[PDB]
Formats: sequence, C-alpha cells, structure tokens
Amino acid sequence: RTYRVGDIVDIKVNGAVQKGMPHKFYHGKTGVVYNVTKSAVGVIVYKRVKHRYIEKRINVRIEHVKPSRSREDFLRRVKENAELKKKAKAEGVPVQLKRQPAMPREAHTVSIADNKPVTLAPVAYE
Amino acid sequence: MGRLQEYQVIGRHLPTEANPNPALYRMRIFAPNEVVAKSRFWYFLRGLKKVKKATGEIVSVNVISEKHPLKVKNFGIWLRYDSRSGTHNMYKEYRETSRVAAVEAMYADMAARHRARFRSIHILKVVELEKTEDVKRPYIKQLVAKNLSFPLPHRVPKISTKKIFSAKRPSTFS
Amino acid sequence: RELIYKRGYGKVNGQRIPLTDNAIIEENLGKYGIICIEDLIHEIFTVGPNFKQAANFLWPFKLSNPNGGFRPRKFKHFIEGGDLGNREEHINALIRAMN
Amino acid sequence: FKRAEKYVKEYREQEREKIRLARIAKQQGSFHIPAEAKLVFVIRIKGINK
Amino acid sequence: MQVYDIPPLLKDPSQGGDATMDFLVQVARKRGRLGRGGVPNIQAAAMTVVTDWRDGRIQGWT
Amino acid sequence: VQKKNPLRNKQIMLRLNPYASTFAKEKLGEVKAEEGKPPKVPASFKELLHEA
RNA sequence: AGCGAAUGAACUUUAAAUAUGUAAGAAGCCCUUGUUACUUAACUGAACGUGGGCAUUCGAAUGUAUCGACACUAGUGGGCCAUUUUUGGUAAGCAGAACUGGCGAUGCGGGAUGAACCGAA
RNA sequence: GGGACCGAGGACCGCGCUCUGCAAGGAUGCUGGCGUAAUGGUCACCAGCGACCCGUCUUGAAACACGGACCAAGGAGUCAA
Repeated sequence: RTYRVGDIVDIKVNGAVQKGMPHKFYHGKTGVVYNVTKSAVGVIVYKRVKHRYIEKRINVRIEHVKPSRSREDFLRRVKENAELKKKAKAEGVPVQLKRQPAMPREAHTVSIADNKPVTLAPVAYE
Repeated sequence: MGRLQEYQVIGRHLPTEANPNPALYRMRIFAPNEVVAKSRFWYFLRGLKKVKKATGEIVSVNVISEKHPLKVKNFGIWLRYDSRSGTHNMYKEYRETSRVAAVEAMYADMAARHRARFRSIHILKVVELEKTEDVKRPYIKQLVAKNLSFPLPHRVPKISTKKIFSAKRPSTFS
Repeated sequence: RELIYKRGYGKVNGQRIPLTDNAIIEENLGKYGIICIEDLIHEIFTVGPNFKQAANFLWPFKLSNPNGGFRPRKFKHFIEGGDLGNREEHINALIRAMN
Repeated sequence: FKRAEKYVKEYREQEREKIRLARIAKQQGSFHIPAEAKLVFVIRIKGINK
Repeated sequence: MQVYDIPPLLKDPSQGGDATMDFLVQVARKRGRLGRGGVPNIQAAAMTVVTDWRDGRIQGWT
Repeated sequence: VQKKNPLRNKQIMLRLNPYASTFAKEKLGEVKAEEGKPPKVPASFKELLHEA
C-alpha cells in the first residue's frame, strides 16, 4: 500500500509481527499521518485524559495502517448535492439539499385477511 | 398488583422488502397501564422470537374486560415462578368474579406464600372452570359445598380510631 | 396551552420576559409568521416548520413540585411502578400536578 | 381572531379524523396504527449528584 | 384556501401588496421551504406556486 | 409590573386571545358528535378479542 | 437464527447488548487551461493561478450566560474511598492497571449515632 | 363555595374589554377601641427545639501532639540601593 502525508488512517494491530507493537489504547484507533518513513509511519492520535483530550505521536508500520472513507462519504455527499441542485435548477423544481434526521412514521392500516394473528404464551412449551 | 385489566396486544416486525406483511404476533397480558402492557409484550416477544422493540411496532392494544363481572367464577391459573433453585410450575385455584381479580389474588398469594415477585412470576394460562368436577383444591371444594352456610364468630366491632375511650366493654357477637 | 399561558416566558434579548403581550410575541417571532400566543401554541403542539425557533424562544418552563407527590419510590422506571422514564400520556397528569 | 378560530376548528377536525379512521379500520376488519407522537415534554426532576 | 391550507393572512395597510408577501410566507411554511434560522423561503414558495399553476394544480378562468 | 395568569383573569385572556368570547358563547368545548347509527362491532373482532 | 441457504468462537444470508476513533462545506469540491528551475516519450502529470457553480435550506440535530491569538502575574505538584471493566493469587484474604463518581475548599434533610450511605447544593 | 399568605409602584401614556364605565401596566372604601408603655424595643429567668473548645501541625482524612489561669499596655513584611 502507498500512503501520503495528510490522509486519515485506521490502525488494526494484528498479532503476526511483534516489531513496533503499539499499546492496547492505540489499538483500533484512527488518526492522520505526519511523518512517512521506509517502513514505519508517524501518526498523530487523540488520547483521552482523565478530564481532557490531548494529541500524541506514535510510529506504526505498514502492516497495521489502512485508509478510511469518512472523507469519501463527505465528498460523495458534496458531489450528490451539486448534481442534484443542477438538475433541480434545470427542471425548475425545489429539492432538499440537506439530509433529514429520519422523522417518525405516519399512520397506516394493516389488514387481517389471511393473516390471522397467532397467540403466544409467555414461555414456549413443546 | 395494583389495579389490573386485560390488555390484548398485537405487534409485528417492521415491514421490509425481504418479508412484507409479517406474522402479526398477539398475546393477552395483565398490566396496570398501556405503557407497561407494551413493555411486557415486547419483553416476551424478545424472549420467544427474534423480534426486538426497535425492529417492531405495536399494531393494536385493546382492553379486554369481563363478559360477566357479576357472577361468581372459579379460576385455574397455571404459572411458572423462578426461585433460588430454578423454575417451578404451579396450578392454583381462585374463587373470584373476574380474571383480573384472579390474577390480583394470585400475585398477592404468591408474594405471601413464596415471596415471588412480578418479574419472577410468569402467567402461562388462566382458565375459567366450566363446571364443578374441574376444581381440584379442597378450599374451593368446601366453598362450593352444597348448602354452604356458616357463622362469623368473634366479630371485632368497628370502632372509630379517634374514639380513644369507651364507657362499656365492647361485645364480639354481632 | 396552560404551559404557555401560565409559565410562558420568552427569551427577549437574553432576558426572561413574561409572555404578557401579543406585541412582544410579534417582535420576537414575527419574521416566522408567529404573531400571537395562539400561533405559538399551534406551532408547538402541531410541530411546524419553525418549532426549533419557537422552542428556543420559549425559556425552559420552571415547574413546581407536583401537588399530590410523585410516587412512593420515584427513582425507578415508570414501567416498574416508578416515576422516571417515558410516561406516554400520563405526563399530562404530571403537568397538572406540577402546575 | 380569525387565525384562532381556524386553529380551534383544525384541532377538532384532527381529533375527529383520528377517531373516524380508527373506527372505519375496526369496521373493515383491519387495525389502524396511529402515527407516532411528534412532540415530547421532558422534565428534569433529578439532582445532579453522581 | 382549501388547496393550500394557509391560515388567513393579515391584510395590513392596503390590500394585496403585503397580502402576497404573507401568502408567500405561509406557502413556504406549508411546503417546507425554510432558511438557516428558519426564515421562510418566500421566493421558493412563489416559484412552487407558479409552477403548480402552470401544471394546472390551481383552477381559474375568465 | 405583574404577570397576571390569563387562565384566572378573563381580561388578560381576552387581551391575549380575542376568540375566547366566541369560544365561550358558542360552547365550543361542548360540541356533540354526528347523529348516526353506529355499526355493531364485528364478530371477527369479538372472536379475536376473546381468542384465548 | 438457520444448516427444508452453502460449507463446517474457529460455519455463514443476516446480525445482537456494550462502550469507542475519524469526518460532516465558501476555513468548500471538482472540472478548465497559463507558468514552473519538479517530472514525463509528449501540453503530459504535480505545485502555483484564472473561470464557473451554490449568499436563500450554505449542504444533519441540539445547545451557544461569546470564541481565538499575543503579552504579563499569584497559588498549585499530595492522595483516600467506591462502581464498572480487566490481569494475577490465596484456604480465605488480597495485590496491580483503566474509566467514571464522592472528599478536599461544601453548609442543609434523612439513615438513633458516625469521613466513605440516600436526597439535595 | 370556604380558607391562608401577600399589597411591591406612585399624575396620564400601554395592551384591552362586557365601554355613561371596568376585576384592563402592583389596594382601595367603610367602621371601631385606644391615643398610652397600648404597640414596640432592651435586660434577668423559664419553657420547646438546636448546638463538641479555640488556634497550630501532620495526613487523603481523622486521632495524637503542641499553646491557652485572668486582665491592661507593648507586640512582628519596614527602610535604602
């Protein structure tokens, strides 16, 4: 894998190689790289203090680091917003650019024809 | 416990493309109010099937009341209660006017006799004994004995609790 | 209706001003079309487009202790006979007690 | 005045619409599931210790 | 009124000149066209109204 | 200078909402329902109610 | 859950509970072609710029008793108890880490009484 | 319908309404006894409830230890570079 400076990276921490072993607190974390070497990569991570948060620097090699897709989701949302707004302007109709927080459900009817409800005792005896 | 009523609940898994029109499970329970009824229904459905509160909805909740609350009935309750040893079955009988009264008396009696609580007691099946020869317990047998008449000896009179002093010694005969 | 009418205070320029006038309701929420206490009550009850602004304008309703007590053990969930949690339609009775 | 009169009318009409929909579903033999409530009043009644 | 709900507008001084602004605000509220701080989208409501009138959702004749 | 409760003071209620007079005069809190013969509950509903 | 889907915690269509890192816009993405001492077989890529696009819902919620930068100044560098998670051990004790919570500098109601309990500042 | 506590402000403005006016941006009207220790306040005692002796020092905290017979006067971060 090829990694540049400034990207966001996830750390997996496998047990295959013991060299450059990170701590359990650094296991399964996400951060941004600042230093790239032949094998190890300098990663800045956010550590939780007993009352605050601080930034620490660690060295994790290639076998644990992999790229992420959070910025991929942000960028695809930007692209979708641009395309949708252009289409809305072309068609002369308004569209919802933002994303909704999933409002509650509405009212509806459920039929009982050929769907007779089954009665269930609190514990199943057979 | 409290004041109870029959609550019949139908609930179903939320419709999906894979399985539209789900099973619409239904069961009748005893709760002081509809919120507790729905919570108990969802707990029982989680215990039985692989349906959870988040992935489900309540189609209907209705209050079942008694057909005839004015005539004396005998009720047989089959229940399972978990104590320090494990789960145990009991069939017990109650002479009441309603299934609600039968369940109230059953909770009270189980608490009094075995210290079993609401989440420790499961109501498996409550039935109305359609006729005598279906009663198996000697106390309800002696209650349904023919030409039953009995006195009430040693009836303590009901005196006002603010009547501290009396002039005559009270009687316990009528 | 009663929460707005009796304990309804608005945040006017960062101050807790009692909702004594349709006029002040109008200056604070006129650009949203809410120009009276009835409009505010409608927008809150029937959750409208500008519910966020209406609720933010409404200062948090400072209620009293309920008249009649909470329950013998008020620090457990409402579905096990306590008071905490989601009492669906019984919060109306709680509001009656607390007003 | 006019806005309040129509607000009262709308409240009454919504209540009767809910009741009528439940009744017609019951008569047709189905079960009408009311829409989930959209408004919640929340009261902080507990202290801040622990 | 029936097709757009739109609780009755305040006529204000004169007639129509500001009644149209109130109509724009109410139609924006009903459709869901709002602002960052909840400012009603009067011009988007106007665009929706004219598009619907062109499509025939609103009756009218001479 | 005082906050007068409109639910106790009729004058503050009238000042805040002019429709209170019409509400009281037309008894809008005592509106009866329609006058129609209600259909009986279905036997399917009764059987589902007392199924167990 | 199933294996009336295949295969056999190390099986899987699906997927719990439980805490947890990153990101969520003009402080933006691209696309387009001018330069460069970088680079490429090459006006070809990368950087530096131009044009465009959305100022209104400008790209979730909710709060917001303002936030950031520089300079200067005083007192502080101890721990004890407990929940949960976790490593080890004993006959039982107990010992060690991580989080959070009470005590410090905190009065009041209750638990007859009372550093470590309950309510509440 | 009954009860309790309260009366903040001091010409008018304002929102209003049931508009000769009004319960509408904070109490007025009528009447009585007394006009003095009567109200009120201060000392001594009784009664009900509450309530460890101060400072220093150590410690996470107590406990311990230290100083305190009483009163009067004096009594300790100042000056220069």
